[PDB]
Amino acid sequence: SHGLFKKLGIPGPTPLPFLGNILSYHKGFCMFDMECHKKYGKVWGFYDGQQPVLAITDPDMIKTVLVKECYSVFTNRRPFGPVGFMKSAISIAEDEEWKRLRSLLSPTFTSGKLKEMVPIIAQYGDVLVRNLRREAETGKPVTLKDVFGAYSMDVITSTSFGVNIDSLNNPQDPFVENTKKLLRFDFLDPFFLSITVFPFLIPILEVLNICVFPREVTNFLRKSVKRMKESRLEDTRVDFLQLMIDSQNALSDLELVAQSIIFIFAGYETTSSVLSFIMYELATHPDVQQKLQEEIDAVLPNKAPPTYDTVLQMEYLDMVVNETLRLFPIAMRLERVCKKDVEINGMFIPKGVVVMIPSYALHRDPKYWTEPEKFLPERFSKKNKDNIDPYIYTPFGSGPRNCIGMRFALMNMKLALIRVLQNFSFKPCKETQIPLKLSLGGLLQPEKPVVLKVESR
Ligand SMILES: CC(C)c1nc(CN(C)C(=O)N[C@@H](C(=O)N[C@@H](CC[C@H](Cc2ccccc2)NC(=O)OCc2cccnc2)Cc2ccccc2)C(C)C)cs1
Ligand code: HEM
Repeated sequence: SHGLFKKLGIPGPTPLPFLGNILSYHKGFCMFDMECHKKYGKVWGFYDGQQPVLAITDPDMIKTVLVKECYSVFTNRRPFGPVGFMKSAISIAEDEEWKRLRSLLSPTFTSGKLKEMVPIIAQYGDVLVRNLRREAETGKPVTLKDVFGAYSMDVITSTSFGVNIDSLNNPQDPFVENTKKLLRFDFLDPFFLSITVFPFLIPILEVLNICVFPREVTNFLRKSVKRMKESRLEDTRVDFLQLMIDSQNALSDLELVAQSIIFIFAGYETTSSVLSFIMYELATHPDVQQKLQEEIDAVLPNKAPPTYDTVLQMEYLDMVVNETLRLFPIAMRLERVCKKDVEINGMFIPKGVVVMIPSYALHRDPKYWTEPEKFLPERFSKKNKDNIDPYIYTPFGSGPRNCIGMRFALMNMKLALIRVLQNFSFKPCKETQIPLKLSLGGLLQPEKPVVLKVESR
């Protein structure tokens, strides 16, 4: 079992029994990957408990697994712990289950729908500005994540469901309260450490109704969507929620609820985390913040409201987003379960091996980015933009299994950026941690919440 990579002549760190190389994650897995690539070259192997994982860095080899051989050999991700009814969520579904969900849902995020989401989010822009404006009157430091989370919460419920929930006016509110508790994939937590290591356990927890998602959070989330469904049943916009009732003429009751959670989570978690990273970056590189404010002000003269089209006009904003995602790619790795023995670009890979693309590492590889640790948007300009491999920069993954809400995360993040910047400026203070330190566990977050001060323009 543990001799796989030795017998295939692939480098790697030497693994202990039972544990695999799991202990090397103590320094966080993004750093572990760094060390590895650096130590072992272009390809290397390790063991997550008894699980072989092959890291891969060749840009072609990557396009092969992500784009060409996806449907036939690398279709799935790693199965991960007790999930229960959430076993049908799109991000977790496999093979045949997945293809349908992927096409049943993909039509949620087309131009027409995206354009149609603008004016609803336009309402939640103001409430954000107006909210932050009060902190600019109180004049004491701000938890970006808090207030961006609220914004995030507001926009996902209202678009994917058509049901306003007024989160921003609620410093206290059950929706966010529960959605943040939904999954902390933390190794300090013996639980995740132990399932991840000893997976022979997972089927047992599945019979005992235990789940990685607290029974609590999921109870409140099932009931909410249970209800949001029957709200619509009362009235007489084809959206996420709609599209799925329309399928109820093959997507079942619980199936319908499970997509919502994924969406809700994605919508809430990702969006707010990234926006906090960017505002940190802007406020620690003031030149860029002014540059961005000028661009915005030039495209949206005298605080004029952002629209679908103006947003895509904003080239620097895009450079700013892209560079922050380079530095902080919130999925730190991409992964695909190899389901049949196969040979990709001069390499055999046996059935069952998890193939793994260390995004965080590839993003910081001093072999593809001059001064890779530094925040430099100009690397994303038209001028320098073509010199950038689409299989090295993978913040939304790639191929058929790539991020389904990319275009919606982006439009939405920018919408919020614009509206903030065209009213406020942001500055470091005494509790603002410099430079930033990622936390060690599953999620890519800062170990201390993002706090900045806000001046009113
Ligand atoms: C110790 C070793 C095995 C580990 N490696 C990792 C890193 N890793 C593979 C992860 O991505 N972590 C976890 C994870 O969040 N990914 C899985 C888990 C499904 C999880 C569903 C979920 C999550 C939280 C709460 C409720 C439901 N993912 C999910 O739906 O993601 C929403 C999302 C996130 C980012 C961008 N777009 C969408 C799927 C996924 C991963 C990356 C991007 C998109 C989907 C699981 C593997 C447990 C964690 S533990
Ligand atoms: C900036 C915010 C976001 C980042 C950085 C991001 C990143 C990703 C990445 C890298 C993947 C994996 C691609 C792959 O595995 O090849 C992913 C998967 C996915 N994302 Fe996004 N995402 C973001 C926002 C969203 C939003 C807003 C939604 C939905 C509303 C979303 C829904 C999904 C789903 C459902 C999957 C699994 C796709 C599948 O297996 O078919 N994520 N996310």
